[PDB]
Amino acid sequence: DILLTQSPAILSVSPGERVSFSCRASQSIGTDIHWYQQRTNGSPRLLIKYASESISGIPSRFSGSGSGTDFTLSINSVESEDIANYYCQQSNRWPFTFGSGTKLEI
Amino acid sequence: DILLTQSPAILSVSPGERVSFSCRASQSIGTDIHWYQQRTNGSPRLLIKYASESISGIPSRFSGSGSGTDFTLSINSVESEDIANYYCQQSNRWPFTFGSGTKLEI
Amino acid sequence: SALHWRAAGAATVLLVIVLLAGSYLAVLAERGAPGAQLITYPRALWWSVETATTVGYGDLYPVTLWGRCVAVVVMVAGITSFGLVTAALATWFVGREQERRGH
Amino acid sequence: SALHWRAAGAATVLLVIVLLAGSYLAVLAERGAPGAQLITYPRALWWSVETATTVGYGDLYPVTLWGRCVAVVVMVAGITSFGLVTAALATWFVGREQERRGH
Amino acid sequence: QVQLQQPGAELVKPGASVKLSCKASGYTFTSDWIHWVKQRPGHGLEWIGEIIPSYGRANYNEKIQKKATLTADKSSSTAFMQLSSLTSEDSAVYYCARERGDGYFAVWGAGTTVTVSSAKTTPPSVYPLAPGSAAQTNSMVTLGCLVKGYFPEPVTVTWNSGSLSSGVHTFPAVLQSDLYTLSSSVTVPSSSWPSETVTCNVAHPASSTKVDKKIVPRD
Ligand SMILES: CCCCCCCCCO
Ligand SMILES: CCCCCCCCCO
Ligand SMILES: [K+]
Ligand SMILES: [K+]
Ligand SMILES: [K+]
Ligand SMILES: [K+]
Repeated sequence: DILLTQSPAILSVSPGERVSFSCRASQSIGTDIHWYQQRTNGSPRLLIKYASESISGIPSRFSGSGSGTDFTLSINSVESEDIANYYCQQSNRWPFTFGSGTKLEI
Repeated sequence: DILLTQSPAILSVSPGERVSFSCRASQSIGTDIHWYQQRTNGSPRLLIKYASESISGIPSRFSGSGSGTDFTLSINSVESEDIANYYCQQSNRWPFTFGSGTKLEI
Repeated sequence: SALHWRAAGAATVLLVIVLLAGSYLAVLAERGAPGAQLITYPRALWWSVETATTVGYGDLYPVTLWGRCVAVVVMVAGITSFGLVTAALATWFVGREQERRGH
Repeated sequence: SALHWRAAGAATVLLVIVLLAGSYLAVLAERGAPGAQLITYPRALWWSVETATTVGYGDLYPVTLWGRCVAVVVMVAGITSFGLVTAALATWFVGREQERRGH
Repeated sequence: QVQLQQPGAELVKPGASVKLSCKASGYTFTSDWIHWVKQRPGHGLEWIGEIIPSYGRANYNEKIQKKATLTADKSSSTAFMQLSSLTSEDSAVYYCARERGDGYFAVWGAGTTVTVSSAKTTPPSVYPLAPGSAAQTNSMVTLGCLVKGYFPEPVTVTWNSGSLSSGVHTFPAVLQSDLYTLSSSVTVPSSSWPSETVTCNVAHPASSTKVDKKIVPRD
């Protein structure tokens, strides 16, 4: 099964600064990676699909890039509401798997 | 996306000596590698295409080799005019990417 | 409309049905098998087409028994359908040549 | 010239047109998709040929929706064109055999 | 002839936008793609995006914040890159390059230096640098020209309209009080000067100015 590594587990940034979350797959998965945001006591919410596709309703601030084994979720100018845990998930091979998550700290 | 690693960043050679620049791709890219020379305050100039193909106008002194993930740009008998920054670039997969460059010092 | 043209049309419609059904069934058969890649519908439809045309790039393919049985149905349906179009074209040329000969 | 020979010739010319157009369009459809390899014209033409003949080595192939639609057009054009040549050959043999029988 | 022509410089106030141009000549094919590459001072080459003039479609580097919008005018064979809402992070040399659809950049433009600053444009003052009366000359003599108080970068300095290239050193500019200053050095056989004239030509793209200064021995 595909292992998704998210490191560092915690990312500290200053307000308005650009931030990048990392996701590395144990094997090549093309662009079959999706990102979710989960705030304290909230349910996961889809942010980006297929590595870089925008989801309607999500601030333009969010963007994704990468293909193969290395992926990145970026936030241009972070703000308080972005404080949460971020998870990547792959759908290239069965079974779907989740990364261990990265917390954004401001 | 394909990462192109050029190490060392600086190469020191004596006049008339043969020199070899290194370019390693994060994954196999066949022979889809191209080399450019950029002198101080100048624009990039194509030296070698598809890993080893000569470009008309470029001194015979320049040659390239390699395939897969490891490539080399060689200069037989370096001379002052060769002082510049050298970059590799791949076109095997989208998007095209550039190596970080190696400076030749005599 | 002559038989060969009607049969050709019918074969096309049946092929499209097999491609859609094959795509649905391939995902059903492959999910649950560790390592399988033919597990989402959009690429499964693409897979069904490149299988029916017998191109078979190798970018996607079934690893389970049932997925492979589905693949065989897709293959046979594609070969038979394109073969029937060829047969219809031959019949058309044969008919035209007979005429050109006064028959 | 009889119909089947003219149709065969026409099919060949049309196939060459589809290969060139398919090569151009495949690059247009694939650049912009991270990881795609069908992105330069020379190899895209090679890809179009091995697709139209249904060989499909797997060295190159489309990953996007539009690139895949282009591929399907190339596949169908190739199969139909070679199928039409077969149909023309059959018509030729049929005509010759009728003669050999005195008809 | 120059295949890709780009303007020398563009000064942009923070937050404003600018539209860079790239005029192409030479053979043109339906398979040509025009690329744009960004290079910050002292750093490497960064791919920005590409556009195919024959169709008008453009693709962009996903790894970086999108600052550019690419367009192309077929009738004038010109490609454009609109950079919007710029900050000092956007200050750099922006090259355009042509690819024949086969993966490599056959040719590059000279590049456009974009400076994002609130400061105002200022043409340079060109002063002569001739030896003092007590300087002993060898078989060679060194002359030069001082170019100060200009903004923004860059300036191009040539000697005798370019006919004099050997023995020439142009030093990197230094920034002080919102103004740049640099000098250029030229060495010729001591016997040829002043008999044979030596003049430096200073071009400042940003101000659309180009001045000449003949170097003659001191009074
Ligand atoms: C054509 C083969 C039958 C359809 C696939 C059935 C899959 C059942 C679950 O494994
Ligand atoms: C045959 C499918 C249409 C041609 C390809 C169009 C690509 C548009 C850009 O994505
Ligand atoms: K095949
Ligand atoms: K394969
Ligand atoms: K393989
Ligand atoms: K086949």
